[PDB]
Amino acid sequence: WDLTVKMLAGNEFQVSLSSSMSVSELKAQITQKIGVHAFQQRLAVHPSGVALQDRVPLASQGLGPGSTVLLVVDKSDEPLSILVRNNKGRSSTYEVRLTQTVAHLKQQVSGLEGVQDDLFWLTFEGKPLEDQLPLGEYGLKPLSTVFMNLRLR
Amino acid sequence: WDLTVKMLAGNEFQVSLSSSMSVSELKAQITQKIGVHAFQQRLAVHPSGVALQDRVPLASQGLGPGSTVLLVVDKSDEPLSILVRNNKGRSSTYEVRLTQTVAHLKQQVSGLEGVQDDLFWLTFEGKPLEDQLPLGEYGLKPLSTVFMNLRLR
Amino acid sequence: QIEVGPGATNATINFEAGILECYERFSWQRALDYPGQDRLHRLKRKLESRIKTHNKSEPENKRMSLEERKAIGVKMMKVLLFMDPSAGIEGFEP
Amino acid sequence: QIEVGPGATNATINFEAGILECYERFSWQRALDYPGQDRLHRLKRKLESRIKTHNKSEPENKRMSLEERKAIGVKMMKVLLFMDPSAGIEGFEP
Repeated sequence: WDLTVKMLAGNEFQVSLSSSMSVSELKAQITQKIGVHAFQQRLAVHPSGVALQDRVPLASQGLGPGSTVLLVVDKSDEPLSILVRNNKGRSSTYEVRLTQTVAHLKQQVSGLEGVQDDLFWLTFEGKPLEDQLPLGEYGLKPLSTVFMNLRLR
Repeated sequence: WDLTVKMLAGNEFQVSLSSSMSVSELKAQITQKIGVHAFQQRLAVHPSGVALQDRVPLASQGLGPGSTVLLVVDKSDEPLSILVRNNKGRSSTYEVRLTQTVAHLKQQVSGLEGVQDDLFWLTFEGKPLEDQLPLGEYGLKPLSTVFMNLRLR
Repeated sequence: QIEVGPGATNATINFEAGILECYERFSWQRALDYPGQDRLHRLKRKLESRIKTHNKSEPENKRMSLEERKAIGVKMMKVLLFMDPSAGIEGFEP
Repeated sequence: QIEVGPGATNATINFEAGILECYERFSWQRALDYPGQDRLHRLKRKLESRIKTHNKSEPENKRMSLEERKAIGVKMMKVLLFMDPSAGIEGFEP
């Protein structure tokens, strides 16, 4: 596929897709092309205006080759506090921004806890956080609790 | 009754009402107090935000002494064309603004038709138009047709 | 300092026509102070000339008046305020 | 030339904080031209000092920061754009 992305000024660009591609892959390509984090993208089908559905195949929601989606970018990025609970069950508070990468948070937790950052990983609502992704990818909210998990050696 | 009217800046004023008063009477008082035509007033109950209902007694929609309504004023007043059809069935086109009074339109129709303005009255959707009221009170729309009615002597 | 292309010129003209509309509507509430009313009048004057200038570079069929551009501008602002394309689909189509 | 009272001062500060928010959101789309970005930066600087000045006359509990006032401003603009109190009830309560 090749898909048209239309922004508020009316400017357009193209993104290369496929039949097995999900909204997540679509947003990834958009980040590739314009440098906006996936969690900051607000997308809808043109010109129906229907929001894109995260769990549903692009092809199952009226998109195909030549289609156009509308993009609005939401760069609101005020600080919030979250908690990271260590192996001993002590929670500590961290001021973060959702645009900050997981690797960035790990550096903060590493300093506070005294554990090298290669010796733990973080989880939220069960799933592991990937170093290179922004915190906002994971839908962290004010006072959300992330879990520190120690790498055994 | 005495009712509080709250506007967008947060400023408030009072209007004197009664149990048998309708939304129309309420809007009339507001025009008395601030000089804004009834058709330009957008009103809602504070703080529920519910719009006021034209056909329903104030008391039947959660208003009483001490209550507060929110007012937004809509002064949009672009020209539109309407039609006035004479006694012979000829329609003529008039550019008007909804803030213009019925008496104002009658002067226009009077000039065009050659009939003294005290020798006819206008009707729209069956009801007679009152000289001192703005056209907007009657919900005239683009290309609406008003009827000229000749006063017999 | 955000890098933008040509036609951020057009879009900004349209956006600020919407801004003017908001000032004008705000003024109807008797809430816009005197310096604010001065800002409104100046925006409208700069906008009208900017539109004039800009329409000279545009192709005949796409030279829009201030009145036409306020409508696009309002659409844009709805999109922005709700951060939702649905709020003014026509905003993307200038 | 519309006659307004005191506290059109406060309301206009709040309204224009909302205006600033719109400019900022518009800028995220890469649609605000360079003169426009200059207008944004200047609004924010004049606003911050105006807020400073204004907060000195206000009673302690009602001296709000720019961030707090943008929220009221956005509420106001929703009301204006839809010409409907329902769109931002809190807009009437500054």
